[PDB]
Amino acid sequence: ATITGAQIVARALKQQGVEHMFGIVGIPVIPIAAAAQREGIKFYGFHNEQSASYAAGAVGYLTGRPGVCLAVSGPGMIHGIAGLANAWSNNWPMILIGGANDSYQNGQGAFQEAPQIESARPYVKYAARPDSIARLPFYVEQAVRTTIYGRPGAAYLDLPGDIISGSVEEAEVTYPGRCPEPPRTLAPEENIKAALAALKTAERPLVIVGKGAAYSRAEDEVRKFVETTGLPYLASPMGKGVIPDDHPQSIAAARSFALQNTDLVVLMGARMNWMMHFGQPPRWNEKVRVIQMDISAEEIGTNVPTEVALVGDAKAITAQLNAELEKNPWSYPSETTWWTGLQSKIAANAATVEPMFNDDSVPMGYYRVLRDIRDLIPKDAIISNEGASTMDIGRTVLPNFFARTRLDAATFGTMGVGAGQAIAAASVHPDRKIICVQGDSAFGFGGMEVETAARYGLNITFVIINNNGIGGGPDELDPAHIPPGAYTPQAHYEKMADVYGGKGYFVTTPDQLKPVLEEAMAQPKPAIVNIMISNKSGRKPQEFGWLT
Amino acid sequence: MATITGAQIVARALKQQGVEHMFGIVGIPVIPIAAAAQREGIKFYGFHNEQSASYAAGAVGYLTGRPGVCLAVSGPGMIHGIAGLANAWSNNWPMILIGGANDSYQNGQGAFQEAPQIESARPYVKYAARPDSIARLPFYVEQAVRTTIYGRPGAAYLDLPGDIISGSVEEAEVTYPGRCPEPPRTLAPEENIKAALAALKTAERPLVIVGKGAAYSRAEDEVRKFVETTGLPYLASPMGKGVIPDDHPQSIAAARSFALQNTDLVVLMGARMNWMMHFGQPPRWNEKVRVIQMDISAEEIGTNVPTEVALVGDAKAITAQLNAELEKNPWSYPSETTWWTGLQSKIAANAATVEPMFNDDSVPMGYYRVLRDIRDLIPKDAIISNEGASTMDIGRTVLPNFFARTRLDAATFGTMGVGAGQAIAAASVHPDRKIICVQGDSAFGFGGMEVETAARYGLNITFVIINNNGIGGGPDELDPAHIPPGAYTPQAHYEKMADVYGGKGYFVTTPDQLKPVLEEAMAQPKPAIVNIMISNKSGRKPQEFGWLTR
Amino acid sequence: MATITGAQIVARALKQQGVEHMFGIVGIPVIPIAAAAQREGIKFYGFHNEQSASYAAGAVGYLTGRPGVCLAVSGPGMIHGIAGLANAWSNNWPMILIGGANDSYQNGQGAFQEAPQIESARPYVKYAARPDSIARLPFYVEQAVRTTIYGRPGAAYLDLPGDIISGSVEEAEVTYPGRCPEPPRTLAPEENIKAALAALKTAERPLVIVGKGAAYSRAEDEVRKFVETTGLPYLASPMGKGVIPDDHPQSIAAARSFALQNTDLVVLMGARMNWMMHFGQPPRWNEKVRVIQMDISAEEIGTNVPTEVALVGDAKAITAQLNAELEKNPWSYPSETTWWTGLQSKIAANAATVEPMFNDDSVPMGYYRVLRDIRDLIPKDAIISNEGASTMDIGRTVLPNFFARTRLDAATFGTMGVGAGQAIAAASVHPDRKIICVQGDSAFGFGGMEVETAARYGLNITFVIINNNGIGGGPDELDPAHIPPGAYTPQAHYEKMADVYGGKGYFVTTPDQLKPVLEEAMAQPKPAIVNIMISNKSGRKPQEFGWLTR
Ligand SMILES: Nc1ncnc2c1ncn2[C@@H]1O[C@H](COP(=O)(O)OP(=O)(O)O)[C@@H](O)[C@H]1O
Ligand SMILES: Nc1ncnc2c1ncn2[C@@H]1O[C@H](COP(=O)(O)OP(=O)(O)O)[C@@H](O)[C@H]1O
Ligand SMILES: Nc1ncnc2c1ncn2[C@@H]1O[C@H](COP(=O)(O)OP(=O)(O)O)[C@@H](O)[C@H]1O
Ligand SMILES: Cc1ncc(C[n+]2csc(CCOP(=O)(O)OP(=O)(O)O)c2C)c(N)n1
Ligand SMILES: Cc1ncc(C[n+]2csc(CCOP(=O)(O)OP(=O)(O)O)c2C)c(N)n1
Ligand SMILES: Cc1ncc(C[n+]2csc(CCOP(=O)(O)OP(=O)(O)O)c2C)c(N)n1
Ligand SMILES: [Ca+2]
Ligand SMILES: [Ca+2]
Ligand SMILES: [Ca+2]
Repeated sequence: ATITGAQIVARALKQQGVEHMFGIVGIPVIPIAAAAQREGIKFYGFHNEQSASYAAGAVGYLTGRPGVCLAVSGPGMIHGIAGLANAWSNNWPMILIGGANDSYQNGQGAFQEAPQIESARPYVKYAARPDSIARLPFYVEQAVRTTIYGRPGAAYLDLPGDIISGSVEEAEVTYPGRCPEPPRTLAPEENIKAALAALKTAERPLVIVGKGAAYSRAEDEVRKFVETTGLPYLASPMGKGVIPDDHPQSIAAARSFALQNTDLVVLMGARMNWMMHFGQPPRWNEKVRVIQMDISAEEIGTNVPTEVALVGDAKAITAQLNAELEKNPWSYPSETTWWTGLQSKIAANAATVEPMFNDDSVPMGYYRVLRDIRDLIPKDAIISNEGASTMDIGRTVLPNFFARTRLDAATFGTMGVGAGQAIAAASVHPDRKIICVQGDSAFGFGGMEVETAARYGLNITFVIINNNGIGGGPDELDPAHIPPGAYTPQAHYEKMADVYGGKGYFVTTPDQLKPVLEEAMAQPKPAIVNIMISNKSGRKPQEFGWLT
Repeated sequence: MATITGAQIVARALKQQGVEHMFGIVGIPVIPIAAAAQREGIKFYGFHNEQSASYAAGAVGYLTGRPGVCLAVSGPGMIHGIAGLANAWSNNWPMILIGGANDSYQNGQGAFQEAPQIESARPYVKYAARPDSIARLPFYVEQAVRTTIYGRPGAAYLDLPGDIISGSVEEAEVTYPGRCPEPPRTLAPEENIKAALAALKTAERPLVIVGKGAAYSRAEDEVRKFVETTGLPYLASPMGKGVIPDDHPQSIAAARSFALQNTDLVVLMGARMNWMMHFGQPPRWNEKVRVIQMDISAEEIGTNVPTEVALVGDAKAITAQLNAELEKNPWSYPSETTWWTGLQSKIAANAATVEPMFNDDSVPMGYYRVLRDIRDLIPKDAIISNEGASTMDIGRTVLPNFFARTRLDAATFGTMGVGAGQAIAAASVHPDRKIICVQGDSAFGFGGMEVETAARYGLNITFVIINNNGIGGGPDELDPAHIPPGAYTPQAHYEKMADVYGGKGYFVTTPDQLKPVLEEAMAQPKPAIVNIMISNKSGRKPQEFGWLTR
Repeated sequence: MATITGAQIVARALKQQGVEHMFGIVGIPVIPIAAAAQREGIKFYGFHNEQSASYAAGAVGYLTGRPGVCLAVSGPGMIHGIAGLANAWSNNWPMILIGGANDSYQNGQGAFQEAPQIESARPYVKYAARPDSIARLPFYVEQAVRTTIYGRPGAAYLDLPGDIISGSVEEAEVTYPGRCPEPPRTLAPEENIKAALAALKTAERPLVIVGKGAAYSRAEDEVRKFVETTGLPYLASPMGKGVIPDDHPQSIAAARSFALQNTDLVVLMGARMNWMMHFGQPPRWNEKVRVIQMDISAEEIGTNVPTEVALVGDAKAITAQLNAELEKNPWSYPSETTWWTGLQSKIAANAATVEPMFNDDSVPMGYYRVLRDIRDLIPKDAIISNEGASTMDIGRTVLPNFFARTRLDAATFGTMGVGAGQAIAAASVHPDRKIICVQGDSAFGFGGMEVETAARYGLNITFVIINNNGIGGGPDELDPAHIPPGAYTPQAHYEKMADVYGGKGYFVTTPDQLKPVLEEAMAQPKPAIVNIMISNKSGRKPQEFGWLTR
């Protein structure tokens, strides 16, 4: 009895916990997608490997197991490099399976012959071309384990066409057991005590909850830590939901004031990178003290020195903090000038955005549109929010009540992930509603994938906030001097719903928002809501821009 | 106010980060770097080839837990140093290669020694960076140092253009980070600690393997207490020798092939299941062997063979967890089992086989007769640089180590060319110790010129060459039309190289010369070279399996 | 029928492709490759370090127009050989590095010397490939050879796993390509030939520069006929020396800085406007200089300075076009111009400055006094391996070359470590010639062990060391607490290294020793080593500009 290399890899992937595969078929990976379906792996055929590679990385973040992207040789694999880099930037587990020309045709100028290993090298923790068919399960298990052990990351498997279509005896093939979950590593006890001792000396302490705690499934231990200590906390863009965004101790409406004045910050799975302004002045105080919790030891002390390094798993380390807090109880006083200054800043920004929510001007503004979107999103729904102002204002206006329920451009600030991450969320959570909120430019990067979501019957609603271009476009286009960031004025993107027989809606006035969004979200097929806004609407004014 | 050059900034930053030694060769454009380093108190060693200097930097990283620094000129100087980057990459040792580069405003012009040096170092480094400006040089130095010692230790590369080295900025606009502290010693979950000890109590033929990862973690005291308390048989890796003294009664080194082939549960303390351990696979292991793996690299867990209990973290801290759990729940392996009896029987058989080889006075001499006098005259706390094939492999079993991190060999990469460089690195780290360099005649040739480097800097090194006329032996006379590829000049008098620097060189052929020559040579104020001729038929003890599993 | 191993296939394919020499060091897994190569008639040279062996392979490529082959073991052996790949990359010389690799079925296991060797060689090679199967080995060998010599010549790398080397296939399923013929000598458009000659007739101060690209193209006869017919002044690049005999009356080598600074039109015959020619930019050139560029690489045209007439193609064929067009439309530069007068005046001034330096009998001696006796005793057709800084730069101007491709120096990459390797390469290519190796004391240390390699293979090489106690000089006594970074042991007796292989070593300090020592040394049946001490204050002739433009 024989078995093909495609049937070996599909059986090895399924045994290693792979349940979702995204990509596009063709020479030579056609039998791999067929064998994947026979093993129970759900395969999603995309319209471009770029979006499919982004969807695989989102699965790794949502599940702790690598999403798999399948691509053909040459240009197909290169399109999927975008997913490798995005998973590399966010430390997400992901595997790109790229076909390759037959091994005995190397050097001949074979069909789509390309240096695919060296192309994937800068963004992968692991890259391998399996030497033989019988050893395929070795490479599948080693790639899966490398993506999820240590600091999570991406891997690339280079499959020549003759390894895929060739056959061996089943008795030759050894299959490793399913890769167990890695051990949740602890921090030394003297560091746990030093972290709590430093918190007792702080006058203006602050907790920052990043998506590292979300990936670590640490939402329970993190909330118990914040509530026991009574510390004010700031959630990162994709860290919101780990603690419900309606929590009384959130200081999200005073973000700039909190970062600028805190004297001790606890980074719970969050990097002091561009998203946190490198922890440097003027966005921070020059003498801010840092307690850093991260599984990557190399990340400790980046840009600003770390006083207490907590290297290890976020859930296990936070469990250490809560256990020591039970032995020596401590909590931050609820009546301090730090709290008074924080709440005073929260009330000032609350009154600033209050009239924006109730502004019925036409063309509409961001806050008026997102208010009706916010009030219709189910509490357990997954939010795919992409764009510039559409994503930034949606970050503050759209709350998350559970961890790992927001997917945005993330660390790499990538446009082109919206529809793919929405499809990834739908595959992981088939019992939930997926709300995709994109800017008009962000929608164009992968707009064809709305047919992909409809083809597989995914419960996704596509909302487009349109201001006629990248950060806005004019109402009329001078055909001689077209602004480089502008698109066709009032482009009817909702008409793309007619491609697959869905319902598209065009919205310009505030009275349409609530009935259109409610009706579109109840459609059996994915609906597209195209909402026009003024090219002059913007976020709440700030002392500092987000790009330091 | 006052200004400062990039070279002086780099030297000051390196000194703040704990760098005391710098090995390399000067030239355009890194001359002021070595000058400023000596001005700061950093001892610079001028080698004869950057290849040997880069190997020395990686050995300093293993011996100290702090990155050894190699300084190389642009182009071919940095490329010569990639060998050391790759060797530190293979052994997970901390080191920094500081390579000069052509002036940035001359890129694309065909500048002097213009080369893609970042991309050349990329496959073997955890961190490669060209500092963008002179003022941010301390940022890159601290980031490189921290990346080499945090997490799984490894190599890094700093690409310094000439204008960044020779240019100047005001001192007021330069910020120096604090000295990078040692990384936290990571613990394993207490459930895994109990699971590892509970698995040991189910094993009928358990085995402990002590690797050089436990040596790098400075975990010798915890590793010894663990093996003594449990009473378990233990095997030392080639550079794991010394963590527990090699004369320990629980060592089964003389029954290595038997222990690996019959153990049912092995505890890997800082050692990989790579080519050295035959991938943990049959026929060298049992196909159902259970593994307790202790490693700082989570990605290493489960390689080749599955791991039953994973102990991810620092060896010293995790071994302290095992010892603490043993004091709470005592247990020890019995001293009277059939496992001990089979191990002791195999030890006595291999001891009887090699016993007459130690006393064979035949000329040309054999490995065991020569290594016997080296073993018995070496200071008990000396540091051994052992390199070659049979010279290193037989020297591994014959020459014992009683302290951790006192043996330096070809290591995981099996590299020829590290012998003299690692001996120089050991001397620079331990100036109060005697360094013994035991190389085969071929391995000595890879970096033989560096004997003058050791003499120039007054290092307490004694060079011993075990010469069989080539790579694994060569004939006594050479056919000019049929010279074997691995042969050298018969009776090559390498000891005459001691006359280059005014040292003494010895030529040994008969056993009556061994003891008086080695005694006088080791007492010389200059590095002596003892060229000992051996038979080209001499080889190691016969084994059922070769060391290279394939 | 009969079977054949991959090693025997590689050796047979290399022999068919014209490979006669193979330099390197054997070991796992490339032992049968060197054995099969010797079985085929390929002469194998066992070096002491692959670094020097890889430099030797590139020198063979320059001397023959056919790729020199370097054989290296897996891991660190191949990484040592990257230095030669980079040197061939910098000089556009054909060479192949054949590096072994671990067994393919052991990838990912931590196999012996497992390393990303393709990616390590990538930045410096035109072609890197791991043969997919044993039967297709001749395909990869011919493709590698052809890629090294077709187009702009360069380096290539072949990654051979151990199982591909030791495995066997039937001979019937192996196809061997024909011997790769020499590439066609490409012509320039006849409109560009006329445009180049018409531009020459408008120049008031024209200059011809002969580079080693014209030497590689075997274009010496056409280049000499071109310069003689036109009567133009010509300057020879460092390794362009010998294309036209250096005693030619039209050479303006003694007025180099004046010629470059005042020429209004230059003809580049196989020479780049890189760091050697100071990028063709002021202050070393006039900002309005016109350029006629002759190069096989179209991408090189117009680098740094614009090219008025582009002559893309083979130097020999294009120079033959210029000579053919000159016979059809005769022209020559007049022998009586102010340009000639200024050049001749500058030559006589520099000759008068260095004339007493040649005759200075002061002790410690100077460069010019020592190089005078080397120049006057060298055989007129000898091949010179000159390496170092001042030793190489002054030796470039003092030691003349009368035949093309008879000087081998640090070349474009300015590499230290090529001296002995290139001397061995020259001897292997020209066994009927005397090879003279003139190195500084520092450059000798980079590959000093290879003197035994030259002696073991009976090569007619004489090693001369110009010793000033370090890199650019060192003190007479060393302060143990303040050793300069570029200093070595004072009065280091490197000549004692000749006693390693039974040769004769000489120590020279006074001028009365120069002539009798050099005469006796060059007549020795074994490679002699002449260690000549010079003053640490001796330097080259004073110049207005330094050689390093920055
Ligand atoms: N299981 C885990 N436990 C702890 N930290 C983790 C874990 N997984 C990833 N991390 C770390 O969390 C950090 C996330 O940083 P970042 O993505 O910048 O957060 P955010 O963007 O939400 O601020 C990464 O540095 C990563 O090393
Ligand atoms: N501080 C540390 N604590 C625990 N393990 C470590 C530490 N530093 C390195 N290691 C691990 O030790 C292992 C050493 O394995 P190896 O070099 O194969 O040892 P040997 O060659 O002696 O068998 C590496 O895999 C490395 O991840
Ligand atoms: N057969 C050939 N015909 C013409 N030009 C060639 C040939 N082979 C190589 N070249 C060119 O000659 C040039 C040599 O330049 P370079 O090495 O800088 O010479 P030098 O160092 O002597 O100035 C290279 O740019 C190369 O492209
Ligand atoms: C791959 C990629 N290409 C380009 C960009 C730059 N970029 C950031 S936001 C954006 C589009 C902004 O327009 P839109 O999404 O419609 O948002 P809004 O106008 O509401 O801000 C672009 C092109 C990017 N981040 N990623
Ligand atoms: C950089 C490098 N080049 C080549 C080799 C191959 N190699 C392994 S051992 C050895 C030399 C063996 O001879 P010697 O050191 O004299 O020891 P002996 O076995 O003869 O005692 C060589 C060249 C290597 N391991 N590393
Ligand atoms: C591979 C490499 N390492 C280092 C250098 C830097 N370098 C240039 S010349 C030189 C040695 C100069 O001394 P020596 O050869 O003795 O000549 P001298 O100038 O003293 O006559 C060195 C180390 C280099 N060019 N290449
Ligand atoms: Ca927009
Ligand atoms: Ca030997
Ligand atoms: Ca010198």
